[PDB]
Amino acid sequence: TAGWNSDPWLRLSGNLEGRMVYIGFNINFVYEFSKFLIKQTADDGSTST
Amino acid sequence: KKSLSVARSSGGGIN
Amino acid sequence: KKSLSVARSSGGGIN
Amino acid sequence: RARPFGIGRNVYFASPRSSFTSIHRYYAVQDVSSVKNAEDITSHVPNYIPNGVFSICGSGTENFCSVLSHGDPSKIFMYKFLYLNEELRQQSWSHWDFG
Repeated sequence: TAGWNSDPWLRLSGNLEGRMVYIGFNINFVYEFSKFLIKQTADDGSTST
Repeated sequence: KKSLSVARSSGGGIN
Repeated sequence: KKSLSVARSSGGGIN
Repeated sequence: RARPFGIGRNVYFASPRSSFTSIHRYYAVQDVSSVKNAEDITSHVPNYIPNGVFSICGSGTENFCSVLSHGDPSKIFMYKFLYLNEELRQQSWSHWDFG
């Protein structure tokens, strides 16, 4: 709650001394779709709904 | 099934 | 026989 | 603040508005011998990149242009594009966030 600086410890269960580990911060991937509406095009590439 | 709107890119200015 | 999807090359940017 | 950035045949630069920065692509008009033009590549996202653009960069190999703005320092705004036969086949505007 205070942040990582206040408690900069990662407690891993068991004895992991001498083991190589990979630490990172989760990447928040976001993609919001456009609303699933009917799409039409004219003779050219112009779109319409 | 009722007909769809014709896709009109149309334009501007004087016609 | 239901109708097929119209082949739309479409585009990008502002419309 | 941001030096125009040249990728391939195009030069990308920022034109600030009151609240959000418009990014434009400087290019040569195809038909005319000596007419150049600027195209707003943020026309469909005019309120996306906040004012304060200080870095314009990107990769020719990866085909993207990246914009850094101090209005939203946490984001790297990414312009992904593809060119086939002198045509913009891809125009992708998004941002990357790291915290």
